[PDB]
Amino acid sequence: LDALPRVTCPNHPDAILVEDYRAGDMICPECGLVVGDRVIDVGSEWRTRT
Amino acid sequence: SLKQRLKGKEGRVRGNLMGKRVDFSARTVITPDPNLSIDQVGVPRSIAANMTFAEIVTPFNIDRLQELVRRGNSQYPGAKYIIRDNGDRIDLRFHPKPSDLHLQTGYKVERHMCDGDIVIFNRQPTLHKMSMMGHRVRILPWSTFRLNLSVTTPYNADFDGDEMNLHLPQSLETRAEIQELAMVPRMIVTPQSNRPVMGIVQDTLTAVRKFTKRDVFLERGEVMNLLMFLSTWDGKVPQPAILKPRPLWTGKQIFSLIIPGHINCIRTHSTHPDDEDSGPYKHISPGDTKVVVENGELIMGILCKKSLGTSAGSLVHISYLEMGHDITRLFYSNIQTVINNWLLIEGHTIGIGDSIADSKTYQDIQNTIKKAKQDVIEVIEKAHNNELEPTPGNTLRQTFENQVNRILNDARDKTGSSAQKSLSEYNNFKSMVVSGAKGSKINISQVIAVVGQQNVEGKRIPFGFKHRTLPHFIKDDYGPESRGFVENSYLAGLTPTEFFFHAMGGREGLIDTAVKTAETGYIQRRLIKSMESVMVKYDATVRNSINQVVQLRYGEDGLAGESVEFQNLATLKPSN
Amino acid sequence: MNAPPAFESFLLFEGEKKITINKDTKVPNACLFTINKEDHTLGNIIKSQLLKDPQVLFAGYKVPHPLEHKIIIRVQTTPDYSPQEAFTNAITDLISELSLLEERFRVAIKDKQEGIE
Amino acid sequence: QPMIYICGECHTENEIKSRDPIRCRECGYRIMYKKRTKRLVVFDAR
Amino acid sequence: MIIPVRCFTCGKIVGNKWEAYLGLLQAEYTEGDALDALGLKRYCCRRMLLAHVDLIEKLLNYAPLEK
Amino acid sequence: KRHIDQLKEREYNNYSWQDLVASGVVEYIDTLEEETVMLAMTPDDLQEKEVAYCSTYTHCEIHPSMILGVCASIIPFPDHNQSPRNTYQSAMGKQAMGVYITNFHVRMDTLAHVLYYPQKPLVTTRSMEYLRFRELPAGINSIVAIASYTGYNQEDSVIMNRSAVDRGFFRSVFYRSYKEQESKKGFDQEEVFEKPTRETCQGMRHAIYDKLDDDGLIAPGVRVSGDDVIIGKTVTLPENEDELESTNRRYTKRDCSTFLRTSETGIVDQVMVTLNQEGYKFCKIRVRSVRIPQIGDKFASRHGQKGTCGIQYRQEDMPFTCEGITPDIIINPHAIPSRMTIGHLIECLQGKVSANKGEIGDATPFNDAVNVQKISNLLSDYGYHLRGNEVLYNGFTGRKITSQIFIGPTYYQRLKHMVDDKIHSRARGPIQILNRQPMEGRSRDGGLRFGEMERDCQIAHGAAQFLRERLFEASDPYQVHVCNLCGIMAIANTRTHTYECRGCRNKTQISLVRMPYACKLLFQELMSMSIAPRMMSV
Amino acid sequence: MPYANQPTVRITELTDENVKFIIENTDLAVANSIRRVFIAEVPIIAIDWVQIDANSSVLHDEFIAHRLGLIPLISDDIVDKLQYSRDCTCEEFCPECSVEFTLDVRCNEDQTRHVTSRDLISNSPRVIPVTSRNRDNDPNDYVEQDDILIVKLRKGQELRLRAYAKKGFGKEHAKWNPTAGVAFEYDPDNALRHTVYPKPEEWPKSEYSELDEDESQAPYDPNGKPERFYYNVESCGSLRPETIVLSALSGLKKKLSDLQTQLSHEIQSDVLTIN
Amino acid sequence: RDGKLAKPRQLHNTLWGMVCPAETPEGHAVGLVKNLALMAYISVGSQPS
Amino acid sequence: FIGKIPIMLRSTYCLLNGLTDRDLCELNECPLDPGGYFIINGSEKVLIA
Ligand SMILES: [Mg+2]
Ligand SMILES: [Mg+2]
Ligand SMILES: [Zn+2]
Ligand SMILES: [Zn+2]
Ligand SMILES: [Zn+2]
Ligand SMILES: [Zn+2]
Ligand SMILES: [Zn+2]
Repeated sequence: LDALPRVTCPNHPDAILVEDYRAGDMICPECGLVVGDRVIDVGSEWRTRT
Repeated sequence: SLKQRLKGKEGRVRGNLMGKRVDFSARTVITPDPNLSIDQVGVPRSIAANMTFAEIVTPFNIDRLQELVRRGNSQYPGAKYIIRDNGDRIDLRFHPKPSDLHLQTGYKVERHMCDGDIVIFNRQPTLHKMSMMGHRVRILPWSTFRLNLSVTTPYNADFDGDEMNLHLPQSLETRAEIQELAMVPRMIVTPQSNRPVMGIVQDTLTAVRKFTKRDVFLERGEVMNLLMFLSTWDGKVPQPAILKPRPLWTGKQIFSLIIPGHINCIRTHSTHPDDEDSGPYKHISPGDTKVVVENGELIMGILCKKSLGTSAGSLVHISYLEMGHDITRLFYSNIQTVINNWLLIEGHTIGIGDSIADSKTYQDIQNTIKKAKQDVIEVIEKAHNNELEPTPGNTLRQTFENQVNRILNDARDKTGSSAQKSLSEYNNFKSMVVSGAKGSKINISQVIAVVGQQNVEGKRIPFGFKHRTLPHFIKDDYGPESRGFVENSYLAGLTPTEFFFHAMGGREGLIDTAVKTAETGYIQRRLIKSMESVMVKYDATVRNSINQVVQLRYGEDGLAGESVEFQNLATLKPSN
Repeated sequence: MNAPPAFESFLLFEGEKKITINKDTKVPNACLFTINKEDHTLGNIIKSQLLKDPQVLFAGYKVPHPLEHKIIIRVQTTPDYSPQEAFTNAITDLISELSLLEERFRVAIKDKQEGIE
Repeated sequence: QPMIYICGECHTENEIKSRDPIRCRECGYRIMYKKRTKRLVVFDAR
Repeated sequence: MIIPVRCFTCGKIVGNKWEAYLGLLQAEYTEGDALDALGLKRYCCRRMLLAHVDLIEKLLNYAPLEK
Repeated sequence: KRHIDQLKEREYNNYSWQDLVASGVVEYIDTLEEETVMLAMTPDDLQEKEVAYCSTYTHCEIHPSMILGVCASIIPFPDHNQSPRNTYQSAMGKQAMGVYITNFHVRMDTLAHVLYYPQKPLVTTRSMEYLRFRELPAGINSIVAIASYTGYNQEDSVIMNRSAVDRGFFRSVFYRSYKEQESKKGFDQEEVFEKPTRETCQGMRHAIYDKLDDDGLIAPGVRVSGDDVIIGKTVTLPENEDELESTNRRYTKRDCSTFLRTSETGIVDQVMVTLNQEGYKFCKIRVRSVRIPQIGDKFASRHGQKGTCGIQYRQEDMPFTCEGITPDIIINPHAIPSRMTIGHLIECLQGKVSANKGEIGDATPFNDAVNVQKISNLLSDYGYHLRGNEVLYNGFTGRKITSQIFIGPTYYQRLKHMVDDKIHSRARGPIQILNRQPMEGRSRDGGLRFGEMERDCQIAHGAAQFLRERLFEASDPYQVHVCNLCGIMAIANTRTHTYECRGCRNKTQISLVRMPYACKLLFQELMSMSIAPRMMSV
Repeated sequence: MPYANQPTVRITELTDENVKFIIENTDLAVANSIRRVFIAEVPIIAIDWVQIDANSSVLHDEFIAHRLGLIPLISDDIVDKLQYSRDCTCEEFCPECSVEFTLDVRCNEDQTRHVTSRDLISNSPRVIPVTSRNRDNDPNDYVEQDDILIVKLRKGQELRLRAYAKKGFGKEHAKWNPTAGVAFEYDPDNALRHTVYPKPEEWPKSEYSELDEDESQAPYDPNGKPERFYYNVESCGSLRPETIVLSALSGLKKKLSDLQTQLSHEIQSDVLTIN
Repeated sequence: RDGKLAKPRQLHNTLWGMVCPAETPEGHAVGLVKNLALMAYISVGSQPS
Repeated sequence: FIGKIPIMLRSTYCLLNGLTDRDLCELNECPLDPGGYFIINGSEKVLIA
């Protein structure tokens, strides 16, 4: 479970994991399964004496 | 500060548990829709495009469910995501073969929100149990919520720019839970004051008054037109009310068609017309004015609100009891549809003509004021002579201020009563006042005749300008204008001085309103935090969170307050 | 916009049909027809055209909603006379009257190439 | 892309693909304007 | 501002009758005669023109209408 | 009266107000002086001796309207209207959308709303000229008919003509100006305006820089939407700590390119670049958007009767006059008498006759004009019902309506209340893992608030399970393992194998509980205070 | 059907800008609906595609584009001949379903220049363009027949744009409506008593009231029926009003015939049989 | 601020011609917020010496 | 040199105060924009009485 960084699936090792800021979702297109987890989006968090 | 972080001051308690954000919710401005059934709510397509439901796949609808998956996010009747039994979820927007994608029974599919779905709707601020109700959605154009007028009534919503909030449950228990409880039809009667909460109002109430008129006659063509408007109908055309010289139907006949056919509500016409009794008994020439319906058939009587609802003796309460919420809701939606359509064709307006009264009476009214003006002077001079007699237990000033007040009240009332007489029944304003809508005689006085005395805490305008109100007045002036009396009408206009006194009182209403608005939220909180500790038990005894008994049984009977009703025992009859 | 385009008021989708025909399940020789992307404007003359027919036991129509573009018509006629014929008769009579109205209009306008005086 | 905005006060295009400090010939002012887009743009008359 | 063609209440054109009106005003200090000459027999149309106002000329007053 | 002629002389030559002050025929007066002076209401009546209860008057008002403020001065005959409505108008007047100056083009404020075809008030107060209101109007005098219609105008709303919307009814432009600055981010670290490619930079989540120019800025006139990158810039961070090959074209080029919030759609209006006192290079861009009247949007009368557009209909559907005149607006009659706003009728009655007269009427509350009968008599002269009421034909059946209708022109306000900016919803999205609460709001696509009182109602509702769904499932869901030996939440949990409760030597008697995650945090917070709370079903 | 109205027709008055006539022997529902037909139903050509190549004038393109809509294009060339662009299966547009327009102006003159419909030209085959001294080689112009002043230009301002006029009708948008307010009257004496008219002296007399002219404050007949509808059509200029009426009358008939065909199709598609 | 409770807002009569009575926000700041009269003016201060 | 003082618009020291409307439009200034409030960091600022 150390193999995260951005690419893995139970059926295949993920090749791409797009970040959909709009819905705040993580999508893996080539099979079809949210890798789960949206950590609160870095694109939402891209506006942020002696 | 570690204690502070917890402490409540935006802490774990108040700043998190007592108030947080949730999903599957929407809020917009509100718009009216009398055409909507009482359970309907109008819903924006974008919201419907935004809102979804995750349904678990069953073999009975799996093929359709698969079509939603196949339809996908690219249209409203499709689905955004599917959640597999093992827990895996799929984005169909980026799925390479959304239509070809496999699926089976037991999987969950996140499909778009559809019509006919039950949601929970709320006012904000929330003040009572009817303030949150389960509703049926209606998907519509433009980002507006459309609602039935009568649903505004428990909500007290205003389309001036109010927003209200809606929540969509995602569990079938809760869908049942909302359906069996949160749904509006059960909310009709309040247990707080064993009365109905629904109320047909304004345009609808006015046209109903208009519709009860004796001069109401219909044509066969329009009867068919009216019949189609019906949300439900027997399919059997009724017999004409008139056959000769020409076949005709009455509005009372047709209103009675709307009425369910084996229930009656009796007498409470509750209108000014007739004679505070005694007179209408003269001789039972007992019809028209007084209300009476038999076997779902209206015999006579112009309708009112006390008949129409939110009061004791109302038709609405008894229909709820006999016909139940479900039949009563369909009757109510139906009547509103019909009355609206009749109103639409009948029409209603208002103009300066409605402000017109008789010149001579209007001439008499001013002269009535002139005598009262003269009457004040008689009172002023006697006091200045110190020949005026002080009222027992009061000072001479208290008597004087009281005495001038009776005169300013008697005259205004007299001149008002002249205006009540001076207006035709033809008038929209009298029509609006009589129907039980937003008006009254005092309004007529204010618009046509006289606004009356302005006061500070009930007292005449104080001498803030050094024993005076204004430098336009003489010193030691005691005229009613010098103390805020608005003699003119809204039609007559106001003097510069009267307008100012009028502006001042408007502040008193407004300031009190703002202060009252903040405080009620606070007082309630004090109230709720106390009363939250108690609930009813299965042994009928009323108990608290530590199971101790409050009462032997709730309300000393254990019965529902809604099932209670106003009755005369009459056993306290005078003569034994 | 969170609202449909204007042509959608009258234009039908490829899965839609202009009118739908249903028999009444309540009274004999009656039917209820649903017309899509249409208003009372059509509805009212046809009701009137059917009302003009004495063989009609019942005729009526309504939109399901004014915002919505659809109407439903319930009609009942004598048991020997089908409601379909009444609608068919009413439209054919009405179209015929319109053609003559146009022709008289043509006669009326044509009747002053210069002036009436 | 020949575009680059135009100075505001001299009212003249500088016109180059440069990381220059928003300077401008003759007109020392920094106020810059960018040319209209070179793209197909449909307008309705509604 | 920039006289909209067609009176919102009816549809009566006036895409050039503003300046003509202004011409009519310079020619005749009778709005009634001006309003009538324009042909705006309807007061909805009259309200359109009567309550119109054109500040653009002040906008034109600026020199920096070059970039 | 000769002094007036001097005031007239001032238009060409000179005769200053100060000279009028120097003339000493008028003086400037404080409240302390007012206590002693005998003030007069009017020159005319008070000079009369026949009924001179007093004649010791010392000074007189220029005009009673001088008490009035900027807002009150706008509405005619406020005294024929209920007093608070004017305060509501005074507030709501401020709430109205409109023009504000002349050079809008040079102006690039964050937000603006301007009307295509504003109109000076058909009925005006003379002072509004000094307010330059006719120069800068903020509404139009629309012709309205007062009728309930279908009830879609009930309670603070109105039905409006969609076909009129087609002609350009109250349509407006909305301008938003965006500004963006470049600046250092450390001794070496800094933002860098550019058009980075997806492989030559990271932090791009998914958005593309197609709209951009090589400078990193979008071109003027470009069509925009609520997702794409509006300004392109990226900041490399460590410059050396990356070292050795984890090179990539993205390197350390962290994205900081500005994009549009997930809501707005439109076209690029203007782009301006310059520098400030800080010295840093910065740019300002104006984005144009168009505001059209829609159902539910907030509007208002000049008489403080606000309302939203309840719906919009085509002109054909609308009921019409003998000419076939459809009103611009359909207001509910009943809303006026409850508020007692007779003045609202006077705008209409004065406006009707003025329109027919082809001449403007003054809106001063105080006159001798006898506006009631004389206007009514005059309304009869143009060939109309003297009270203003008129019969109209049905919009659908064409039949004449049973009641007669009061119809005429009225100054109306478009209020600053974009309903589409007021709407907000979510079903799932970004959260706040620190508390597992939903995002702050719409500008971050957050969830909607839940208040103490909705909870209070929900208890009164008795539907505990819906609250449970709402408090737990619809906000904060969690699973916890506890040791059977102790209610203390202690596990290492090989989330694929073992669980264990260290300190209790638990190897198998692990148990799972469902609580909120934010609640577990509170509990951990108690433990940090050396408290050991525990919990069991027994 | 055994009996129908004879739709009596009488034309009172006609011009290129208006037509006044009286229709008799007909239903009120027919009169209103045909009236509703006069506005919405009539097909017309209007601009749907606009490209602005250059604009150094003060106004923003979308203001002009909305205005381009507001332009009253005459429809006197059988605009119905053009196929709908949607149905014309052409790449977005073609001369068989579109007209093309182009405008280019530059103010080199120091004084304020005015821009007019004339600056806009129909690049597509000369189907009758905007009404600006094109119909009127007639010594009867209003004052100039410059119908619409597009905008004004102080020295230095320029405007370059392109336009596509396309087929449409009033129901689609009011810009496609070839008619202003439509005048209508029946039964001025109010013998039908559709409304009270309390104190009829408070009601001035209508021009049609003048017929039976009467000083009896409003004669009455309970058996009466709506008859002798008085019409006055007010064309917006886009077409001659009577010709608008014929196109309206033709369209409504066509609208009905298609429903009958569909009605046949409803019974064809159904299992029902009739003969 | 200083001096609170049992003081409130309503109106003073001398305000006549000094402030518009209608010109106030409908918020809680109502009456608490005032507005200059059409022709009111303010003393700038001088030396009586 | 002691400081840079922020000045009220239309001040005596606001040299535009003498310029005509035509001058002001020449400056691209609004003739019906009397000011009377400071501009701080490009933002408009008004003192409340
Ligand atoms: Mg409210
Ligand atoms: Mg309300
Ligand atoms: Zn995958
Ligand atoms: Zn330069
Ligand atoms: Zn007009
Ligand atoms: Zn343990
Ligand atoms: Zn084509």
